[PDB]
Amino acid sequence: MDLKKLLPCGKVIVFRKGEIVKHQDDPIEDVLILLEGTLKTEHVSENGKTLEIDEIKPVQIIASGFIFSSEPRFPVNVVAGENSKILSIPKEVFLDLLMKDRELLLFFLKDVSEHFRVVSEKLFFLTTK
Amino acid sequence: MDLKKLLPCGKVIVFRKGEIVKHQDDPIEDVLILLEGTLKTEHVSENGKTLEIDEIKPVQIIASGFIFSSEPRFPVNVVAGENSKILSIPKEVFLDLLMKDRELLLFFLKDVSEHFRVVSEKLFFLTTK
Repeated sequence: MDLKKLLPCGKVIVFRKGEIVKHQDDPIEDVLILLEGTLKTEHVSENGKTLEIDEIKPVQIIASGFIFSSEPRFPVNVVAGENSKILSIPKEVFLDLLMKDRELLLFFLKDVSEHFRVVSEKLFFLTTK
Repeated sequence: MDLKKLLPCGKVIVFRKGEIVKHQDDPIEDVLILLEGTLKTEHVSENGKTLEIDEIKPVQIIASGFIFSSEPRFPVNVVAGENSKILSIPKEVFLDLLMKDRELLLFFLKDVSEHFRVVSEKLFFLTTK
């Protein structure tokens, strides 16, 4: 699956190094795909204290497992680690694309399931001594 | 969404109280939906020692977030808590249904995302002191 084929479906947004793409708790309205550059994900704690969680390299959907929840929200700050560009597709349009392209649907469901499996296994290892 | 509308799409399988529906590590081949009864999910530890995790009441997809991973596998034993009946739909057919019915697609993506959000938030609370 080459996600750059979806370029016609959305707008392009660019960020300078150190700019915030989304804040923790911001609503997820569009599906965001990192086209080029590097992002950092960082969790904000009760005291303002930030902890970096991961990096995102291209080409990937951001916070894929959170897009379609009830009251969908970014769980972390998303910050540009370097000059970056993102594709932003409206949720309703992204659904239409899923319905028309099996390879995309499969890719997306695979992305969400792999992220789920990873968090689930980690959670079991930390709670079953 | 009324999942019983998918009855024509699959076979029905019944289990007596105490029977095992799937073992931990069994491949996920069909999408399983609990129609009636009650299931128990139990994690099996290195020593044979079992711990119950949850109950499943009807009508729900079983292990929804695991269906579409690479090398998909049931993460827990699934056991009948009482006489139960399940609908079993072939994965390829379930994909076809998703592509043709928006309300189903949305329901499914919502189910997987809500389960993800819950495990993610639990994992953060246990690792960010």
